[PDB]
Amino acid sequence: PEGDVTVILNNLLEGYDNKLRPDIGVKPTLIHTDMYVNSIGPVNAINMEYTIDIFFAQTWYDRRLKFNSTIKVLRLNSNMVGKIWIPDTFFRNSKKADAHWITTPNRMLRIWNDGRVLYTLRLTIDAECQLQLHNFPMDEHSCPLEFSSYGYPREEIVYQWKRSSVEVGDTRSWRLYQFSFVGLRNTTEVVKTTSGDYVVMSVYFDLSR
Amino acid sequence: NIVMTQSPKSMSMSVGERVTLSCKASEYVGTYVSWYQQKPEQSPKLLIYGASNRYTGVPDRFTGSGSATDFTLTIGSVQAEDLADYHCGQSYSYPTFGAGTKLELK
Amino acid sequence: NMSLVKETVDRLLKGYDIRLRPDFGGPPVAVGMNIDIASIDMVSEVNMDYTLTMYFQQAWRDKRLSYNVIPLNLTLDNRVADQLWVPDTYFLNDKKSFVHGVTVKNRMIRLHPDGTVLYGLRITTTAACMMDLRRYPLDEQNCTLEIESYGYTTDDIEFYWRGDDNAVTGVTKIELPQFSIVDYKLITKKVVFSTGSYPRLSLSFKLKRNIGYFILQTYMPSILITILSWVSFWINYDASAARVALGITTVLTMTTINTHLRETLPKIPYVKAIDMYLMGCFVFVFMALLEYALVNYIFFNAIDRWSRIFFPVVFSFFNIVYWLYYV
Amino acid sequence: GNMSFVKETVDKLLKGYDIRLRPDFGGPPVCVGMNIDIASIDMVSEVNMDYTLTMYFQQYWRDKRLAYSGIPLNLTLDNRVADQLWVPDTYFLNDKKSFVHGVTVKNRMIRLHPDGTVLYGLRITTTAACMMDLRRYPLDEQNCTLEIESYGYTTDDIEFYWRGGDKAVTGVERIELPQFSIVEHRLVSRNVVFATGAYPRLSLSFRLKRNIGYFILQTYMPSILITILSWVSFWINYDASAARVALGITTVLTMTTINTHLRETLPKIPYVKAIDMYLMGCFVFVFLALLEYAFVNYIFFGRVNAIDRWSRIVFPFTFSLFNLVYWLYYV
Amino acid sequence: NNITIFTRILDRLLDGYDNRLRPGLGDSITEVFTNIYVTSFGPVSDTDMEYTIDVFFRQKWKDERLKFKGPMNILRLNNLMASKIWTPDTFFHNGKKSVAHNMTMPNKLLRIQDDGTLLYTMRLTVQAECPMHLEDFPMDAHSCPLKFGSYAYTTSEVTYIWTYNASDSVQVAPDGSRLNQYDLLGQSIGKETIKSSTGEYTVMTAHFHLKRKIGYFVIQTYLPCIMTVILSQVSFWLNRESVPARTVFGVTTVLTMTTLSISARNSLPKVAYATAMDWFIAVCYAFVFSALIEFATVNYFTKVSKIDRMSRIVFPVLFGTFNLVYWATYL
Amino acid sequence: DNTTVFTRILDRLLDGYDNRLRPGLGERVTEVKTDIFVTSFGPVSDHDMEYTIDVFFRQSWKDERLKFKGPMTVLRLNNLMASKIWTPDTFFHNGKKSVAHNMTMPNKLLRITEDGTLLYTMRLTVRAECPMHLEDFPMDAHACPLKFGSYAYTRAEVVYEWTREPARSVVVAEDGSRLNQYDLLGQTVDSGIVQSSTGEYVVMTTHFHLKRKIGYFVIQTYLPCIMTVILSQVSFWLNRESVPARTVFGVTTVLTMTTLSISARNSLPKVAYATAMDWFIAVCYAFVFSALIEFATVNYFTSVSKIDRLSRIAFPLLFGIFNLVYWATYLNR
Amino acid sequence: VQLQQSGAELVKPGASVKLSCTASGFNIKDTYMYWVKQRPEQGLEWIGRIDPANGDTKYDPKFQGKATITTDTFSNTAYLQLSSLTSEDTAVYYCARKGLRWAMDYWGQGTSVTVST
Ligand SMILES: *[C@@H]1O[C@H](CO)[C@@H](O[C@@H]2O[C@H](CO)[C@@H](O[C@@H]3O[C@H](CO[C@H]4O[C@H](CO)[C@@H](O)[C@H](O[C@H]5O[C@H](CO)[C@@H](O)[C@H](O)[C@@H]5O)[C@@H]4O)[C@@H](O)[C@H](O[C@H]4O[C@H](CO)[C@@H](O)[C@H](O)[C@@H]4O)[C@@H]3O)[C@H](O)[C@H]2NC(C)=O)[C@H](O)[C@H]1NC(C)=O
Ligand SMILES: CCCCCCCC(=O)OC[C@H](COP(=O)(O)O[C@@H]1[C@H](O)[C@H](O)[C@@H](OP(=O)(O)O)[C@H](OP(=O)(O)O)[C@H]1O)OC(=O)CCCCCCC
Ligand SMILES: CCCCCCCC(=O)OC[C@H](COP(=O)(O)O[C@@H]1[C@H](O)[C@H](O)[C@@H](OP(=O)(O)O)[C@H](OP(=O)(O)O)[C@H]1O)OC(=O)CCCCCCC
Ligand SMILES: *[C@@H]1O[C@H](CO)[C@@H](O[C@@H]2O[C@H](CO)[C@@H](O[C@@H]3O[C@H](CO)[C@@H](O)[C@H](O)[C@@H]3O)[C@H](O)[C@H]2NC(C)=O)[C@H](O)[C@H]1NC(C)=O
Ligand SMILES: *[C@@H]1O[C@H](CO)[C@@H](O[C@@H]2O[C@H](CO)[C@@H](O[C@@H]3O[C@H](CO)[C@@H](O)[C@H](O)[C@@H]3O)[C@H](O)[C@H]2NC(C)=O)[C@H](O)[C@H]1NC(C)=O
Ligand SMILES: *[C@@H]1O[C@H](CO)[C@@H](O[C@@H]2O[C@H](CO)[C@@H](O)[C@H](O)[C@H]2NC(C)=O)[C@H](O)[C@H]1NC(C)=O
Ligand SMILES: *[C@@H]1O[C@H](CO)[C@@H](O)[C@H](O)[C@H]1NC(C)=O
Repeated sequence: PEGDVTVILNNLLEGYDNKLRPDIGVKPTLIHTDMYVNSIGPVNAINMEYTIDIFFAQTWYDRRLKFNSTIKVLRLNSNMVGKIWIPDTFFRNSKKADAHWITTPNRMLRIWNDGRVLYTLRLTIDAECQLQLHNFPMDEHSCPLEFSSYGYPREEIVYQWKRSSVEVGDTRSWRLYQFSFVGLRNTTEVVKTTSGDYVVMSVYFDLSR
Repeated sequence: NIVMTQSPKSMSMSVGERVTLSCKASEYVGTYVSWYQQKPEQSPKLLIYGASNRYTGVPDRFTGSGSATDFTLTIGSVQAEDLADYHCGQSYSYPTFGAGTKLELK
Repeated sequence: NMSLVKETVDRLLKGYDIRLRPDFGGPPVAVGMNIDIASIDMVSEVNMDYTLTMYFQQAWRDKRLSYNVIPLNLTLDNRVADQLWVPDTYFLNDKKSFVHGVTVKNRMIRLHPDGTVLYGLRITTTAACMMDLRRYPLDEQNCTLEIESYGYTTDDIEFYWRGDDNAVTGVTKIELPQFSIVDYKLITKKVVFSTGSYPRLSLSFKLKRNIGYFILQTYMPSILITILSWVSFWINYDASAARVALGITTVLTMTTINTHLRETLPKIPYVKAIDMYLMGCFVFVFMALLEYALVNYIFFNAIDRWSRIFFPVVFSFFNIVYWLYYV
Repeated sequence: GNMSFVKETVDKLLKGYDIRLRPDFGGPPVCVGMNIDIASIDMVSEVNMDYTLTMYFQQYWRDKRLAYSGIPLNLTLDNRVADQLWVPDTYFLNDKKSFVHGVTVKNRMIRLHPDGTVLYGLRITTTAACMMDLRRYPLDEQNCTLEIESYGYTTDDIEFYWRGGDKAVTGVERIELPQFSIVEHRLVSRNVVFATGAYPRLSLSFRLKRNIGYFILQTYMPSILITILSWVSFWINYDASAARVALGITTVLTMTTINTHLRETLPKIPYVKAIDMYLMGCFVFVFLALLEYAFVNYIFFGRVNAIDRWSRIVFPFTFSLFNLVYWLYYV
Repeated sequence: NNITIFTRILDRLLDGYDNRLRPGLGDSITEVFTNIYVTSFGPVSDTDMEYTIDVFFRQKWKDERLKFKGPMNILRLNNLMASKIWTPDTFFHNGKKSVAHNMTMPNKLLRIQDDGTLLYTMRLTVQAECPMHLEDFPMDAHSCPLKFGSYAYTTSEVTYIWTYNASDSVQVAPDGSRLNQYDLLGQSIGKETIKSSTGEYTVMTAHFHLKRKIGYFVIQTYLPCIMTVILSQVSFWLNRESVPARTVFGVTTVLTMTTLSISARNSLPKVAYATAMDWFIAVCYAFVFSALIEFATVNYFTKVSKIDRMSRIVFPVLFGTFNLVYWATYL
Repeated sequence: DNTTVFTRILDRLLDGYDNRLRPGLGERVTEVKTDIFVTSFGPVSDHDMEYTIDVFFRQSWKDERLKFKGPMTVLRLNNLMASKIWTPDTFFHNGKKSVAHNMTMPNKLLRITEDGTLLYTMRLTVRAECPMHLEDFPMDAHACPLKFGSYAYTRAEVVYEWTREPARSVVVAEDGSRLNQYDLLGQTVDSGIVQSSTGEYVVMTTHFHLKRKIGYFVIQTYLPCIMTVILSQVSFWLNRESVPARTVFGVTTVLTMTTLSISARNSLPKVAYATAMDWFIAVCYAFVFSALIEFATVNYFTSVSKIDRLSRIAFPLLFGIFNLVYWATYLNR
Repeated sequence: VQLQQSGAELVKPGASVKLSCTASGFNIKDTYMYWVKQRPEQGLEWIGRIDPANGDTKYDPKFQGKATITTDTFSNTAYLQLSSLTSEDTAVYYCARKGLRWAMDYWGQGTSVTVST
């Protein structure tokens, strides 16, 4: 550890309130989002659901985690995630989802010297996909995946895509039996609910039987 | 037991062209196939640890390709300091070696 | 600038007692409900329940959480719920329910400068709903979700829908594959147990079953097999192998259809409205096979020509009686 | 007065208690006695090859750090002090999915004896994996084990023994499985050797013969009548061609739809079972009956009473010969 | 102001409090007063020998350490104070999987009184066992029990007591009844002592009396079996010389009785005995099977059979006398 | 006071210990030496492209902050010490839902050797993902993989290695053979580098070679389809005048051919391409139609017929020629 | 880093020989010790391996009963032991250690045995 990395982390966590987002009353927190799909699982036609396995990666800026040292990147394990602020990204059309936990909870936390924080975790989402049964079984679908922050409205957290919003894997060992992966399209919108205006990021997956 | 065959036994080429070594195992060795050179009346050293993974200090002209059975060592340009026979080993089991492949310069 | 916000939150939680409700020993707190339906998934008749995914949201006023320097609607993290007082609201007919926890626990706390807290959850619940299947599949159900406080009586907490009829939204966009939401009502009442009187809010949906799936999968084959039983009258009496093979097939197909329909239903002891049709069609099918046994007993054309006119009259009269009592 | 005297003693037992160290850490191994009170085997399935067992798993060791001399009675503490005491890391090797019951509290017992004896018990519902040999299904018997082993402590650190000898396991003489019946139970103490050392192991094994009276009412009696039903065709005259073929075919089709319906609730084992030997045996007898009529219909109409009389005698005699061989070899 | 008064009261009570000791551990015996409010009696699953019950389980005991002197009389507190004090470890002896609900907060209740009385009340979903004997199936009338008691504390430490009279202590909600096959007749409670391996335990019990409604099994099992027997008796009224027509009667009624025999023994436990349902289909099959043997004797004696004319009288009144005996023995 | 010696050692090791940092953070690479003991290879679910496996996932690395001098060399410590020290975040690349067992205590151990060498084994069940190629069903072989590696540490931070020789680094227990349909032949291991956007990670790959046993599908599909074709071909041995009798052979054989066609196609997943069992069924589905249109030929032309006298010999012959060439091209691959 | 072996020796056939390989710059308890037979104008031939943590030793099947290795942690040296050597075993003996991917990265200078008169 050399001692200098230990005193860097002790200085970053003293006087730190993880209940407050960075720039609480100054400017909205800009969060860049990345995704790498491992394998799209079975598309359950009887339940109108599909399973997706992703490497969900988020990037933002925290001014309280700035340090001046010769060490540029603090590449840490999952035990720092619960100590610092993490955005409350929830998937709006997810029926059931869970992260993976053994041998250690699959999380990554890298902090740069200018305050840039990269947070990555492995997730498995049983999302909700609409399926038209007209012209079945000669049909095309657009299975979506919508996520947003649960608590923070548009004036608190603004999401944004990265250089490669969605990267697909081999697409040859995937579990698309009847359907085939045609393409993807990232998009964004602002939804208006009873608790405020929320920025929603959406990924559509084109599936053709 | 695992046997390694290096083909051919010897070759004679000049300075600055392409040579392709060959090493084929009896059964599956995954990646742990090591390439060793032997300068005459000195000690062996390491060229490629694993398959297609260059060691520290050896030049970039040495390269290899890995598979399940067949393994090749390739030098893009033979130089004047490569006066050594090359031994192909394995490490997926208890280690065994081939007979080596000598070379000479004009 | 941020340290003013940080020390205001630290001033609030210092000296806070989670074990005591706001205005403890005095007036009760008023808690407003703002349920927002996202989906209704599986109205299963076998287990007599429905799966509901909502955006359950509460709003009360706590005078200890009152800040005055910062003119902002503070939104804290979802992990401050372990240090703040929240109501103990439960659902009475809950079979099994969970709060979604990806990527963090789906939970929102928004502190307002007058002390208002706007606690809210994303809850997927499986509410039990007792079903009356005596008019199946032309039936019309009524599934209720009943929100109640557990530990706090009427003189410690009181519930109300916030916004009256606009408290529950998103129910018009709910699409069910075999039902259709007609009406929804919001009722504020008080139930009395042996430990006291507790406030209760009930959100309930009116469901109408779509006939169109059940009219082509069950009803249309069931009336078709009776028409195949009517072809045996046009066959001559001496062709004994043709009329028996037609008459056995129409009995056994109606026999198997009755056993191919009730395995996806609960084992109810009463007679549903689709079972009275299948038993009634079984009578008309069996009376056609009994008609030939009368014909064979007489000989070994006046009886056979009478059954070609009587059967289209009474069976069509049977469908007039059937599709006027259940609809 | 007396409760405050217990309060200061229980505090004294837990000041400086190192939970990371087993009793007699630098010395001899600790002895952990065991006994099991089996409540009931919830279910036994051949598809998933497992059985669900509910037990009262109790352990019995002696910790010298938890000795007290003031209280003259056994202290039964609340079940949450078991997270502040050393307990052995006993695991079940053939476990698949197990849980301690948590209604109304976590169902575990703790009891400190005045000689330091720690009586720790749990109410465990476990789903142990039991590999089954279905070569004689449904006249088979099975041997289902529950392999109890310590994980982290070797035989130089811990010792296992059944407490009470052969009276350690109680309650197996009262359980009522619907399909099987418990013949015998045995208790084995072993010392297995792994790559990281030698670990003690206790094994509880059951012998489960199958009550077949369900299978006569379900499979064997329906199968042993399409064989009687196929012999009605010998009484039917030869010129009634549509009667004898339809009697022959619907006996063949009933034989093969019994076989497909029976083998849909069993795992895809590659060997042949005893019930498949009977059903393929009955299929041959039905297929030979339809080949008997086709041999009759080829001799008369393609080129009779002697063949029809002989097959009416040999076929009920030969099928009873098959039933005598089958029911004396598998029983 | 007023909140800081009750903060000092709750801090004084918990100061010097040990939750590892029952009240009156070395001085007396803890008495737990118990009620049950069955909100909805869930469906009795016949195949697994179990039932579901949702309760409002109330426990009430006296703790001398929790006596305050303030401006209140009861302290209707939340769920956090329930884990900081002593609560009895009540578990269900015949439960299999019980869920203590915690949406959106833990569904527990706590009401400390002025004299030291506590009222702890949870919401449970006990999936308790029920021993079934389906020898009068489906006219059986079970009495599914619910046994609960302490886990670690014996009868010299904790004794359970029903609060009110033994009649009105387990109360069932009027609207709540999820029973569809059965219907609730009444409840009877008791109090017995079970001497287990670790000592005697005061075990509270409550039996719910049930009775099966026959009307489901009439429509799907009894009436199809009766009607195919009447369908099989049509063959006596046909011509003798009509060979393939009466054969179609023979081979389809036998096939559909075997198909009904497989389908009736579905979603039922694999019992080792013969139920009264199986004593009906076997007799109804014997009426169908002897009718085809009757036709085989008709076709063997061809060239109106007098055995045909007697079978139009003997066979319908033999089935009628059997239905008189069977529906008077079991009804 | 005899256990106060070991109490003072463990309080000294964790004093100043930072468990959020890998050992040798600024000096070297944390080599983690691993091996797997498979207690039982669980059943392969071919419907979900997955297999279960129960492992004793052993790992071993070196930490120079955990050096101690005491009366004993090795410290067979309790399980809760492992959460107070640095442990590698080894995850499975193709895992789907894998459970670390918790009954009764957590099933992990931790042994600390006096020079700082650590051993940390876990008992897991892994529901890994096995992508299989079902063209040769049921006479097919599969190599179900199990890929594991670090999550947050690149190949310049944590590298993996096998403890013993790679031939002797994955051991399968003899009693653990929970496969009922397949047949485990052997295991082969490998190591390599994967490329991600965050960096380059060391992946550790092992393959479990399985061969499917066809003894179930012979007595379920292959023998009832063979007996149906013979049941269709006995219809040529009847007479021309038995028009209702021969159409019972014609209709019921092709009606039971199309039920097996379905009753058999539900075993394997919704596959786009056609398996090798579907080639046997479809040819057998052609022989029953070839028998049915043979009867319609002789019924239209209705002495004995030359059609039935030729189809009594050719139909058992051309079915035997296909049956000889189908198995020989598939059992010997 | 630096691997050292002792100098060459002359031995009679049928006698016993002792040969050492001293390691410097790294301890032996974590990395394996590999010893290999190099005949003149011929390829290499591994003879045995050493796990000094537990003293485990596994030999080549050809050289079973021919070679023996003891290893001293304090002396930082491993020892050969050839009991029944003949005149055919005239070769040079090399020292090696386990490398990054089970390779042999560091090698000793090699000691040649000579069995003659
Ligand atoms: C009602 O009661 C239930 C208990 O039946 C409560 O469930 C408990 O929730 C807490 C809060 O999240 C859990 O603690 C965390 O657990 C994770 C590991 O969870 C994994 O294992 C679970 C047990 O097998 C499994 O059920 C999980 O799967 C889903 O379940 C939960 C509950 O819905 C859901 O939140 C998950 O996301 C999954 O969808 C999952 O596979 C553990 O890793 C956490 O540790 C982190 O945090 C701690 C500090 O918080 C930190 O110290 C660690 O280093 C690490 O960073 C954390 O402990 C708890 O495990 C759940 N218990 C059970 C039995 O599941 C539920 O919350 C209650 N509802 C209320 C009060 O409203
Ligand atoms: C379940 C039934 C099992 C029956 C088992 C077998 C029972 C058994 O052996 O019956 C024999 C006989 C059959 O009578 P059935 O009418 O079927 O047969 C007649 C009989 O063969 C006469 O002898 C013939 O007269 P003949 O030779 O030409 O002069 C006559 O020829 P024809 O008239 O066509 O010219 C035949 O039809 O029945 C009885 O005697 C009454 C029994 C009442 C039994 C009542 C029912 C139990
Ligand atoms: C799947 C096959 C589809 C075949 C489709 C094509 C079928 C096709 O073309 O059939 C015609 C003929 C039918 O012969 P088959 O013997 O079946 O019919 C005879 C034929 O009709 C004679 O003409 C009749 O004599 P007649 O003159 O009326 O007095 C005779 O009656 P009788 O003598 O009893 O009084 C009939 O029995 O068959 C061939 O020539 C062999 C073709 C072999 C084809 C190759 C076979 C492998
Ligand atoms: C589904 O079933 C529930 C259960 O009965 C029905 O709820 C009932 O609704 C009526 C109409 O609102 C209630 O009557 C009203 O009661 C209030 C009590 O404060 C009274 O002030 C009004 O004047 C009126 O009488 C009735 O109380 C209520 N019953 C219960 C038990 O809550 C519901 O209408 C059914 N249908 C739908 C579509 O939900
Ligand atoms: C179920 O199968 C297991 C084996 O798969 C049976 O366990 C075996 O039981 C016998 C009888 O006790 C053991 O034999 C004994 O071994 C000791 C070893 O020292 C010996 O001293 C005794 O004289 C006796 O021979 C045997 O070791 C044991 N095998 C094991 C545990 O692998 C078990 O009995 C079967 N179940 C039933 C109900 O029989
Ligand atoms: C903070 O939140 C409160 C909600 O409790 C906002 O107050 C009301 O917000 C609604 C919706 O925007 C308006 O229609 C009302 O006029 C608001 N006032 C009242 C008295 O109801 C409040 O505006 C928010 N503060 C902000 C966004 O700065
Ligand atoms: C989607 O991603 C591409 C490149 O990855 C980018 O050019 C495009 O702007 C994105 N679409 C958005 C942000 O709507």
